[PDB]
Amino acid sequence: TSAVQQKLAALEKSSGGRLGVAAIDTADNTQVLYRGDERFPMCSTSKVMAAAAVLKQSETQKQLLNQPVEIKPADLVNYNPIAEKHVNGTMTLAELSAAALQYSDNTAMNKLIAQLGGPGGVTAFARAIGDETFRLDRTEPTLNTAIPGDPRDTTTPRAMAQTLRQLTLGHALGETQRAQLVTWLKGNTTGAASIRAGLPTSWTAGDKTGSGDYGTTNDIAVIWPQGRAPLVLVTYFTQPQQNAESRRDVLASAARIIAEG
Ligand SMILES: [K+]
Ligand SMILES: [K+]
Ligand SMILES: [K+]
Repeated sequence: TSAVQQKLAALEKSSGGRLGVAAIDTADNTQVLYRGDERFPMCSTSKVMAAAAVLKQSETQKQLLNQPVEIKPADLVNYNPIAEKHVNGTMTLAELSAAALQYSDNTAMNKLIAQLGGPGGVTAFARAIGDETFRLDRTEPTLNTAIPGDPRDTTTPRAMAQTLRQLTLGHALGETQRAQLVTWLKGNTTGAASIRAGLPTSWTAGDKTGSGDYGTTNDIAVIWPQGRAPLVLVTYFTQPQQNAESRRDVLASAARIIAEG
């Protein structure tokens, strides 16, 4: 066990839950893993794969992001901070991608899934970029059940870290699309208490959070330190009690341990 792994194991022990971490240092492609091959519920971190899949489509469909999409009453689910502002109006796929990514809007996610022809369309994009691990099975809000041992709507930290790297730094997308995704992640509003809270303040980051039942608390990020090659960090966390509170502090502390090690 490495010194970082010992600190992560100690953090996990202190927490009562199950922690998964994958970090990639793009300098020497060094990676640090903790439970890196275990499945975790993705919850809203799956919105990155759905938005990226739509971005991939827009590479050949040049007008796709400006395409208006109707928001109807029946579309509303459990958490719709942006979509509920536009009921009986429209939102563009760009606006829906932004809402999904920067506000974790679940109605917006469902519109991306529908654009892609169902959850199978999101999973197919994962496979098309070499991710054999990601699986999206359900729409919002049922994808957040986060039931212990259920493989539905899960991935591993190792897989999501590699995917996130390919999407935001490594040309799985076109350049206009990659920059748009980087811009979206940087502008996230839901991440201040998660990975970002554990990083040196001179570092810049983009991220996508997730949360669900079993106190599931997740964050995935791409990170730019100054005069150092960028990093990719995934932190997944879930707990034994179905009704457990969120533990964003665990993700912040994991990021601190990675940043230092
Ligand atoms: K978010
Ligand atoms: K959400
Ligand atoms: K909460």
